[PDB]
Amino acid sequence: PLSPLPAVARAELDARTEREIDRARLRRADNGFFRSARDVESVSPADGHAVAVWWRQMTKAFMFTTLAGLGALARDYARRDADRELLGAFQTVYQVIGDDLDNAAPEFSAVAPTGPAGIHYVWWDDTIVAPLAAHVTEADRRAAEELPAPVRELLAAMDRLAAEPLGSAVQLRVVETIALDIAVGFRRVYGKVLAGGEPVFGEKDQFAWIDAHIKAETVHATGMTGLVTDAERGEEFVRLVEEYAGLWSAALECFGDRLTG
Amino acid sequence: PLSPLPAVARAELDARTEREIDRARLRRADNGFFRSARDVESVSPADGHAVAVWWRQMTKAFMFTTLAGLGALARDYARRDADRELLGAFQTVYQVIGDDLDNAAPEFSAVAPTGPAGIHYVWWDDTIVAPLAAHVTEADRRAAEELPAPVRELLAAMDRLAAEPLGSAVQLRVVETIALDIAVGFRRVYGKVLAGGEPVFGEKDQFAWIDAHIKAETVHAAQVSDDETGMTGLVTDAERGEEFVRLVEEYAGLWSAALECFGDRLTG
Ligand SMILES: CC[C@H](C)[C@H](N)C(=O)O
Ligand SMILES: CC[C@H](C)[C@H](N)C(=O)O
Ligand SMILES: [Fe+2]
Ligand SMILES: [Fe+2]
Ligand SMILES: [Fe+2]
Ligand SMILES: [Fe+2]
Repeated sequence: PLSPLPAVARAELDARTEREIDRARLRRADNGFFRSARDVESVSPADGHAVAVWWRQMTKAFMFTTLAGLGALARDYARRDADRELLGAFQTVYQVIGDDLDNAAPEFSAVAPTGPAGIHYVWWDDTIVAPLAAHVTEADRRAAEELPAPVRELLAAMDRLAAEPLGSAVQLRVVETIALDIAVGFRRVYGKVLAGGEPVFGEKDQFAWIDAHIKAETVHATGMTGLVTDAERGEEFVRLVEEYAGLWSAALECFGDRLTG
Repeated sequence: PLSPLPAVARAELDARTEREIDRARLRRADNGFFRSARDVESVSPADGHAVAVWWRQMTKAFMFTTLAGLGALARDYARRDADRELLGAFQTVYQVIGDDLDNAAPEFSAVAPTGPAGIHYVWWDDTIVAPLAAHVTEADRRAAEELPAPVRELLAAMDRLAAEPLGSAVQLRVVETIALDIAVGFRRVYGKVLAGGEPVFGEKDQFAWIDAHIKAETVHAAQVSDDETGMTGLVTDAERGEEFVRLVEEYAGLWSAALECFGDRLTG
């Protein structure tokens, strides 16, 4: 009564989706955040702090709206009869959300704090934002929380995706493609923040959030297209990926702009 | 700018909740399903299959609508800033209902099938429904999926709670308290199903779903009434607390009628 598309139609949805991500210029060699993170010689505490505050809000919104999007899919499946292949892909989304919410993967539980302190936006706030905030004034702290326009547009697409039954599939499909390059970028950026000529992040353990993400993405991610049940949902999927990818690309370009200002 | 109630009003609200589950006659001694499961001497394959099909549908809806309610709470936390106490109670919801969906807890992970075969309504369907189904008629299998009225009222309340930010807290707070007694009743009832002299579930392996739940539901019941990270920890003002009690009283009642409907099918 409710099945994925045959594997041939799905494979072409995957090729259309990867071409969407190419066209959005989200690849390692294309996007201005990755290039700036390699290129800049140093990063000021104020610039690093501001990017860290933006990322905190973006990662918080990614986690909660992806879960909300799984909620929307669950409302449908409560009354329909999803077959096992659909149920397996639904499970994958649940477990991938669980990394950011509860450090389900052993790569994260080995290093993350326990309880709510380990939620990834909170863990980022405690170990990346806070030491940077020690080195910016109160004025700059308030200014950093006035999010730039491309960041607000991304957050708003995420709220729209929180209601879609395909929304958690779109978000995970784009973010898990770019997560590794984002985390490596962060490792390069925060390795270059100096205050008074000394590194703000001087101890290895201070990078634990970032090093854990780099390792989890190097190793790991029933794919996301396994949640598409017909042809016209497939069109909807590709259309939503193109939009969401574009907004991620523009948000990441704002990080690169802030590091080269 | 979003916090739980102080400890005293929270523990107060926990008392009214437990009194509503009392008044709804859901304790091991007050509900007719628990009585009848211990008291009946034998159960026919058709009656045991009917209850099994009903429970399949109820636990399917329970899982998916509690997940949907967690999504509705997540949508609100994406807009506001919840303090860490709220986020701890939120994690509990994700952890508890995540056992029905993927068997993370150790009691389930050792015995549950892997992948979608382990989703609890699927695992129930494969190991309880399907063996009973071999012993009833096609007409019996059709009739059993026409759910009784008290079961249909319960599902309709679940669908409403799927879109409430407190819905997952309501459903978990009630279902996780009575879950152990239901699993004990299932162990008694399906040990008593005879198909022409033969018991349909003779081997211990056949009770894997129920045995794991007898073990596991003791932890879950403690998880949802914990004073720091329990379900009332999701209530953020006094009026949300009243809406909570209102919704629990309703929800606990419909669970009673549906369960009493299980007992009647086993008796006369
Ligand atoms: C947007 C999510 C990224 C890739 C990472 N999972 C994090 O916790 O920030
Ligand atoms: C209603 C919940 C029960 C006790 C069990 N968790 C199940 O999967 O059916
Ligand atoms: Fe993460
Ligand atoms: Fe991730
Ligand atoms: Fe269960
Ligand atoms: Fe449970």
